[PDB]
Amino acid sequence: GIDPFTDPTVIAENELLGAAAAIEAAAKKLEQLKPRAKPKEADESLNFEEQILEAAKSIAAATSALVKAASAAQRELVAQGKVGAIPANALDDGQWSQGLISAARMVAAATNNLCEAANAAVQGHASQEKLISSAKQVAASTAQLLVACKVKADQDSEAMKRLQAAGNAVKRASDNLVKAAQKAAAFED
Repeated sequence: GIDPFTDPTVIAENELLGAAAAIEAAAKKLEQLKPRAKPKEADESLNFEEQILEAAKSIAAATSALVKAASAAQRELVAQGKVGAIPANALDDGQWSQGLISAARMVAAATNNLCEAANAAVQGHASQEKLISSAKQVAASTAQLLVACKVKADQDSEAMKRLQAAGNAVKRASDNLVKAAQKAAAFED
């Protein structure tokens, strides 16, 4: 945090928190989404908006937990001094830091775009193509953020334990979101 050398790895932590805040804000907007649910004569199998609402939050919660876990795993390496958390060796860590940082903005954008895709779905503009495509991008981008943490960090670390599970949840939730999107689409095969 407040280190006397502004180590590049710590610089990344700040960026990860910034990304987290951005994701959690989208997650917040996700909770502000009112589904097409009214006490009227609408007995259909179309609770799509709700099935998306839950899963959007499942991603939102998992994604935010993931980026915070990345920061955690990274920070563990910083505290121990096993990553390159020294400006004099920043040539090595800086490329890991920027790699993690860029990947985080990748997951941030992907997960944010999914928020926009879900935003349409909940409100009535059901776009299975947009939703599924973005979900696969979310899962791929976000789960790859774990791959970046697999670099430098050890997998059996508890910070990584939480990290791995959170990233897995993104893929799992995105799958479910895809599955649910398929329900609101007519693909007779």
